Amino acid sequence: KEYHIDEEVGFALPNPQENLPDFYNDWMFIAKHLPDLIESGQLRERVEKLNMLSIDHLTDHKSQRLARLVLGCITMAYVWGKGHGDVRKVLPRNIAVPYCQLSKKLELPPILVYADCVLANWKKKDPNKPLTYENMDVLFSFRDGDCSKGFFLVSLLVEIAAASAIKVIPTVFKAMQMQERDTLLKALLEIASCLEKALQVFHQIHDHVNPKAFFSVLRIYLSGWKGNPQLSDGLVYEGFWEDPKEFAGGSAGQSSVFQCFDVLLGIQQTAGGGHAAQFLQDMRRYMPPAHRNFLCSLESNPSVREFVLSKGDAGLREAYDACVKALVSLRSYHLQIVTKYILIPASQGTDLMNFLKTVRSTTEKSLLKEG
Amino acid sequence: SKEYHIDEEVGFALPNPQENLPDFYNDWMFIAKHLPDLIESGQLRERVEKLNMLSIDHLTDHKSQRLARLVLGCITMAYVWGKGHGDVRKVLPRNIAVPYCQLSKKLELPPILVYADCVLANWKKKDPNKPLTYENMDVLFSFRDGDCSKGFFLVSLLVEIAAASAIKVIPTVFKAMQMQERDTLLKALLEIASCLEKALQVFHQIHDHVNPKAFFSVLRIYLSGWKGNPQLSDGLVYEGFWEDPKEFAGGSAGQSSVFQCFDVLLGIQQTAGGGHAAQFLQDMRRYMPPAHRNFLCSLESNPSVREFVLSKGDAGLREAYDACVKALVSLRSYHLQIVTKYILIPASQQGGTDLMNFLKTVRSTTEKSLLK
Ligand code: HEM
Ligand code: HEM
Ligand SMILES: Nc1ccc(Cl)cc1-c1cn[nH]n1
Ligand SMILES: Nc1ccc(Cl)cc1-c1cn[nH]n1
Ligand SMILES: Nc1ccc(Cl)cc1-c1cn[nH]n1
Ligand SMILES: Nc1ccc(Cl)cc1-c1cn[nH]n1
Repeated sequence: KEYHIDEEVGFALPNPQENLPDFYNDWMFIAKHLPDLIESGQLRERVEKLNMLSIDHLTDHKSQRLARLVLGCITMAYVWGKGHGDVRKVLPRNIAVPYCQLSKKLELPPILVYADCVLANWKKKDPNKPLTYENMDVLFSFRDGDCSKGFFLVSLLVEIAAASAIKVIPTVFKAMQMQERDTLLKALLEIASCLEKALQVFHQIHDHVNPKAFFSVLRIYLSGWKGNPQLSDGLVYEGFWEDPKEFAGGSAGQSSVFQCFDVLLGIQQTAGGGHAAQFLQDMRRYMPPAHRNFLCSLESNPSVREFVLSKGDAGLREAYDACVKALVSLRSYHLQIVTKYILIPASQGTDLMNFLKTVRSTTEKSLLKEG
Repeated sequence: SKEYHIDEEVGFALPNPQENLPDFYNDWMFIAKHLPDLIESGQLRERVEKLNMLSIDHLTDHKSQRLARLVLGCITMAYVWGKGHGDVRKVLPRNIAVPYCQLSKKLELPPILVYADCVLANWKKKDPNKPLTYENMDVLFSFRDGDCSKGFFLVSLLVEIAAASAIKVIPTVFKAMQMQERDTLLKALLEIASCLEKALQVFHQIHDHVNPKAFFSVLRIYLSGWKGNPQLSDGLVYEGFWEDPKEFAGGSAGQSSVFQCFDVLLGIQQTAGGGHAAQFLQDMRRYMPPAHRNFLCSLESNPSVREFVLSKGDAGLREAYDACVKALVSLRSYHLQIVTKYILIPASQQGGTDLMNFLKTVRSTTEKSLLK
């Protein structure tokens, strides 16, 4: 179904647009040269000299997504500046207005989001070679040596690997309805295979992302203004709203591949009123609309977990457990990554580690056997 | 409409709910059916505390699990709030806390009284051979004598039913857009506007059967929850189920999918943005039966009726669309007048000006969707 889920790249926007119309060259210059303009203290001056351009000449969807990315990166650069506390609390009206206009048109909040800086922020080097890190580049970066190419592209390659399991999801629910046991068993093993491949793709992050680079540079420009003391009241989108609005910074929780497998397998991540559930439910507000619809429509289907629990079928239970264990392997490896890239650099705060352990614990206790 | 538990006659209301539980649950039912006297005489909390822990497994069909949730939910409200004078109980006894919490998880609902409980599953006909009018209806449970719970619960129900007759027209709208049937779509939109206009007239009856001071001082107290409530800043302890207390919001008509589905269908992005109103309405979807929030999800997964109408240069289609938007504005404007009379004026005779601004942002979002 057309939930904007390509069968090759999944939730990624397939072959994103690299260039806006010439009408938007003033946007594209500031975005193309964010590291240079920030380095010379010229960025904020160039943003404030902008005319208010109409979003009307952004016709197709892909050009609209590129413009959201361009404006999202400029906004983060304008707000955070050089990244050392010199912050602006008011977004100039000539960029705040078209940004908020395009954001509402695409049902996304006016802040840089995972679907912007990952799913719409890549290109093939050679269009006839496959989707490998060596054949890929990002379209925009914040500062030189911020390892944004490593962080964005590795996340994208993990997402693409997991995406090949999504084309199998309708086979699951059809087989449950048709009571096709062998079909369902094959589908589950195939999903666990793709999730286990995504873990191997995840290993690449040590080669392309440096802990100091991420923690002190890249993490700053991805921060938001919701519960942030630096902007305690939010950001004023001058010309579009009178009062400052709070919005959360980017997070892979805004990726719908990384929530749908919990939904598919009956792992109740968003159930209840806890903080982990509320966070994962909130980050859904930051996904493209087609991605929100894919999640809640999965929750409308009969439970895969209930079906397998009722069949007395060891093969079926082992295949279901294979998928759940792959999620556990992913989130356990993820806690290793967070230790290396946030915990040990902040030693030279742990609500974070409690949240990640809560989400993993919920996944592990969904296992049918083990223990 | 799919198996989203849509009755075509009463909509999202539960068709003729069950009145009596298995005799295995007479201890629950005697308490719930006698809350007015048990509370006023001061027997209630003691009787709740001396209850035996009953099991849930003897509640088979959906209609009975729902009747039990309504039973335990009212008992919970009565125990927590007592005589409604500020004496609050912050621990729910395990013998009632854990059957409630179990049955709540089985129904994918939070363990607190909800709109689907005290409205959609809290009614009966007097004469089964007569229509669904107020005179021929009654509720199954109340809190206190003179709390006006019959008028409040039933008028809300009759409005939902009047609006729900438009739901059977929703499939016609999306098929008309897909088949490119301009005349069918225009007829369907006008029909939807008709049901919302009729629902506003049903709304008028609220003044006949609900009294301001009785609602503000009595009924509103028992419907209150424990989420951001200073009287239970940390929530309620469901003894023997969760070690820690849990916060859960009070009952609200925003917990009915009928009252949010027309914003969805028309493209009023009420849950969009980060404001208080958008966050409240999205959170209240977790307090809906799963079939109801599946239905809302299904509507959101359809092509935009608003984008379709805007792209056709058809003044007839735009005016039919605007008629549906106007009816929602009318309902919410009349609703603001109700809140003034039933909350604001009584409260000034014992701040909550954020309350009117909250409702006004929702009405304003509706007005801003008019095409011309
Ligand atoms: C330098 C590397 C990374 C760091 C420092 C990091 C940091 C974090 C943190 C702190 C959280 C907790 C929620 C929050 O506060 O935002 C989180 C959650 C999450 N992260 Fe990352 N992350 C990294 C890499 C990745 C990658 C590459 C992916 C996927 C390709 C990923 C997937 C997720 C997901 C899905 C969540 C939501 C929790 C869950 O579903 O388990 N992380 N991450
Ligand atoms: C004495 C009568 C009433 C009072 C005092 C009242 C009060 C309120 C209040 C205070 C809110 C704000 C949300 C909250 O704080 O919970 C609200 C919202 C709402 N009310 Fe009621 N209400 C009354 C009757 C009704 C009835 C009969 C309906 C039947 C449909 C209704 C439908 C709604 C809806 C749908 C909302 C959500 C906001 C929106 O969608 O615009 N109200 N009401
Ligand atoms: N991989 C990511 C890519 C982009 C953005 Cl904005 C966030 C993340 C992320 C991963 N884990 N937490 N956030
Ligand atoms: N929750 C996830 C679901 C799917 C995939 Cl492929 C990865 C993750 C993940 C990665 N890091 N933390 N969680
Ligand atoms: N009509 C209602 C019926 C029942 C309950 Cl629990 C709440 C409401 C309501 C009205 N306005 N906001 N909520
Ligand atoms: N949002 C609504 C949607 C449908 C109907 Cl029938 C009524 C309302 C309503 C009533 N009062 N406030 N909102």
